[PDB]
Amino acid sequence: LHTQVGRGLLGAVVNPLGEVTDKFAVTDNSEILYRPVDNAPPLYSERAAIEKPFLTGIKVIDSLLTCGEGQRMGIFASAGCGKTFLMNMLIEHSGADIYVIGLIGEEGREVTETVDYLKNSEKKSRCVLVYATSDYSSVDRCNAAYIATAIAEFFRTEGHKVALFIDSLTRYARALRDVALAPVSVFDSLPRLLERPGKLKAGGSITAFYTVLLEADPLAEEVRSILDGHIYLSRNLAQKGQFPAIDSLKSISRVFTQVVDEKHRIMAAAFRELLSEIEELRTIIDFGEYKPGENASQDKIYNKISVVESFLKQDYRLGFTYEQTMELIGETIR
Repeated sequence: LHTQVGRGLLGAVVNPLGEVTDKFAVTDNSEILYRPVDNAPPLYSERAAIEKPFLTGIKVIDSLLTCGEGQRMGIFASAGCGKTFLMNMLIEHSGADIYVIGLIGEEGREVTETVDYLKNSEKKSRCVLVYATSDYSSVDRCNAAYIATAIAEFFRTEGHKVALFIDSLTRYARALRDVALAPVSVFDSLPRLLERPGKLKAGGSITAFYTVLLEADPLAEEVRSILDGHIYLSRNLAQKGQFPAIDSLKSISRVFTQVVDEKHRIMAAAFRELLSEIEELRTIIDFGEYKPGENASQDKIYNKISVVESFLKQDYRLGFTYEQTMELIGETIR
């Protein structure tokens, strides 16, 4: 009900009891304070309107699904669509002040995969990991989300630009449903948990990414109406070699037009229509109706398939600045 916070947790691996059990980085600071894991969300008068972009360094996101500082973004995918690998990119290529990762419960060794990555990450001294594994009880798996959120909330109060990762909301809901078997329902602690991120007028911001495991869950329909948008990673795009396997046409950022300017909006609108006509031509090709020289309009969209796919794909080890992204999407568009 109370947990450790502070800069002394940077580089530490904390378990569902709030105790540091491992370290992926050692830092000068030893600041350790104590705050409750349950605290009230900011009143509407304390939240600032989302108006500044949270750049991720990922071309498809920053151009067509631009995030904002304080936004809550869902990541919907069926295992395995590289949802952990996209989060690694989001940590590695963004420019947040502090990253807080909460792994809700797994078998066990996947947690070590993340601590092994963090041990070799360039963001090691700006990261805190909270975990809960399948051995831990359903109450402990729930507390992992609140500890990760409370740790992120302290850094926001200090004025930091914080990025929070909860993986996953799916398995949090599993444990949360298990707790319900044991005015207030257990079930409705889910929306209160996701209401805490945001940019505060008197402090920093918490940009939160929640993962949802798919195989069209009822929970997916519940959470997608709560968040400020969602990123959909298509099974099919993954098997055809497109990484990140993000389907831009079924993903949205509801703060998109508040966080990008007008020439960006125009280029994104022109690119979305190009993508839609590309997908519409694919089905014509599979139907065996496409013949070169038949339709000059179809021929032009066909000759842009390669330039569009090259813009969409991205090496997981490479990040792009916003200027580079808008420069590349313009060459794809004209």
